[PDB]
Amino acid sequence: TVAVIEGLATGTPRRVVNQSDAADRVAELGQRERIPRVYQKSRITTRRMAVDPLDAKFDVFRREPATIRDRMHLFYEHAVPLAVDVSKRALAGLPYRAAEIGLLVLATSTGFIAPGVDVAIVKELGLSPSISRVVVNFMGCAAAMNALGTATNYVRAHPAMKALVVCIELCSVNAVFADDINDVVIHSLFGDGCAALVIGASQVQEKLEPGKVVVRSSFSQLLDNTEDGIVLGVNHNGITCELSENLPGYIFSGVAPVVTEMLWDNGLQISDIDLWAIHPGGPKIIEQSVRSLGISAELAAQSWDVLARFGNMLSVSLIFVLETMVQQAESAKAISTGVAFAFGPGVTVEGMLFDIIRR
Amino acid sequence: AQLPPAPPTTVAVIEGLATGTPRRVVNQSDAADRVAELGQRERIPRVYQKSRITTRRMAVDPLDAKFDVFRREPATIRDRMHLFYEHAVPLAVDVSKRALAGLPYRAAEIGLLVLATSTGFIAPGVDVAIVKELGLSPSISRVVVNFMGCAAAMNALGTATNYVRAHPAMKALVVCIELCSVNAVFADDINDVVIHSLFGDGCAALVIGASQVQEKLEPGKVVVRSSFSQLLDNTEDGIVLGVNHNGITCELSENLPGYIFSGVAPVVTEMLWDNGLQISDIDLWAIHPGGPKIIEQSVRSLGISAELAAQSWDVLARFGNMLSVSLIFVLETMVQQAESAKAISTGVAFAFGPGVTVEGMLFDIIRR
Ligand SMILES: CCCCCCCCCCCCCC(=O)O
Ligand SMILES: CCCCCCCCCCCCCC(=O)O
Repeated sequence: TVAVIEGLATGTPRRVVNQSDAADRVAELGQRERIPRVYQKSRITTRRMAVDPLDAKFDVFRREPATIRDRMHLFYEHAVPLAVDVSKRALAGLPYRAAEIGLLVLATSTGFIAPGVDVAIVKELGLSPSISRVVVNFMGCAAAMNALGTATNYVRAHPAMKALVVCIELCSVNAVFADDINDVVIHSLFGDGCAALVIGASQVQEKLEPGKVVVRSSFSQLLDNTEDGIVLGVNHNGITCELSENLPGYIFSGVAPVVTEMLWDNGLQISDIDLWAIHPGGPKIIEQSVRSLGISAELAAQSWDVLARFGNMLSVSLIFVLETMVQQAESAKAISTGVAFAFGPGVTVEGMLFDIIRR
Repeated sequence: AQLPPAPPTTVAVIEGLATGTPRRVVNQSDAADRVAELGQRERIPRVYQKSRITTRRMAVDPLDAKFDVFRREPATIRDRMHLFYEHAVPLAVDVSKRALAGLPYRAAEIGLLVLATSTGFIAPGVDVAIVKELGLSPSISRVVVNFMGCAAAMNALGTATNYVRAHPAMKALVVCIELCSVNAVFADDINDVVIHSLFGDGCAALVIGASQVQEKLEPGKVVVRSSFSQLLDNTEDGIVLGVNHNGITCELSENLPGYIFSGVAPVVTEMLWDNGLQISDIDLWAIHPGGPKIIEQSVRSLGISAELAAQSWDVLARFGNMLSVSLIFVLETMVQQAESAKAISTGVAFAFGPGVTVEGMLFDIIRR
């Protein structure tokens, strides 16, 4: 039996924020020379935001302390609509009736409330009240893989059932514009987004149709001594992320050994891979991932594009890249083989081997 | 023939189970008096003698001289999550070890670690520390389940269940850790006073594995026969969880017990029917001991003898409500002492999660 991504959709809040403008706007808020620098190296052109953190209204609110609760409600306010629309689209193409969707996995690291977006999706879409649900929080930029794994196991355990995977990330809702350098960095890289996957099980013999993605092998790797690499926390005025200057190096030395072993277990080499869905969390995250594998820089083309158009949307980013690859073939071969990976908190390398069926 | 692939035919079994809580024992009577000290504080004594709780454990002493200066300050949420991590790690590492202690499973055999909580939230969390502390494989699969409340042990267990049945050679480790004492605030409203009189601290872990139906399992093993979930119509306001500047909180509706009463019977009855059973066939009712009103209505809904809820009352009296952890404390008591002489006791366990979802399972405890 094989696990398949039979449906996929992505969405984003309508508001388009221009980095060139964001830079100017944020700078206005001494050593304001820095801001223009960090926004130039971001390699981001635009990112979507559910909320304009620099809006005259949110400005007063932003400067206030003890506002996480209000911010979590804001998260819910804007997340529900987006996740519903993106989930509806992920299913729009399949015939599956509500009774065939037995699991809903919701992943987020930017909002905490119960009942949450998962409950809203079940009611809004008309899914079974008896559908299984799991909410994956604080697994960061790599959550889509942890989520997909849960759906993969589910579907393999219940071959006649389908799973819905929804990743929602609304960073704009936690904007604070603090003084430190790390805060200035994430505020220049993070964006808003949503994506959903419809997973199913299929016989090996079944001839799948074009566009379908077979999840061949998933993998995880807690990297020794890198715990300070990616930190997530909850502050009185919002959720934060604290990236370590050592992260890109942790990435340079951690990606290659992991990927190489996993491929070898599948009789493949790095030079055999057609697609490299590298998590576009930032110029250096991509930069060092490519350097670790020693592959051509162009192989990360799809990853840079996503970063350029949406910035880092956390767990969502990886699925946008996958969509790009499902939409635009990189060769004329039937079936393209790719590898996807992103990085989680304890600094865990998370990924999968996958096949995109071209014809 | 594009039919669906054949389903795994193995059954998930809880092969290891451990329980644990911080060492500090808080006496409910003393708690009432000490909280009462914080016009007409008559409100405290009532909302305490009606709790049906004798003791509960706490990693932190909320009324301690130190914390009473920190307890009243705003914007302390970040420090409280660090407080959570500091106390959660030692306790979770210890309980996880106790659950694996008797099994011959080598580290490479444990392929999944599910961690559930609704009282923490931190970057590398408790899950990472467990793998490092117990020397689990760096490549183990991990899933963190937050804010699914009092019924999270079921969502977590279901995840381990699918994993194990999909990969029959591996085992899964489930860990529920709840540290309420870390979020103590002592606000004015009844809901807050009520929560602070009911919530306690605790930890529990399960070791899951796949088993072939003809295998003669040994006494104490628990077979997870069937699981179920049910979102109850128009009950969103029943169990509300949120994050405040001074800590995580839970807001319960006056209508909750009414949602429980009319929600339990229909779901439990439908699920048992799927397994050729009725409510009267069941030995053991592991009802989530969230509080007197929750146990109360669950039993009425089922139309069963109050004595069939002894295990649940016992846990509530000795530990208070430890959220996701409580259901597992309940299961351990049923394991340690048979309720009848029949070989193989059949039971149903269930708890309530936000949105108000009935979460539960049908199970078998092998006596001989
Ligand atoms: C789990 C980590 C959450 C990090 C949230 C960071 C929120 C601030 C950055 C995103 C919004 C930027 C808005 C702007 O600067 O124009
Ligand atoms: C996810 C729900 C979190 C609820 C946290 C409630 C914290 C206050 C109650 C627990 C501490 C009680 C301390 C006491 O009064 O003795």
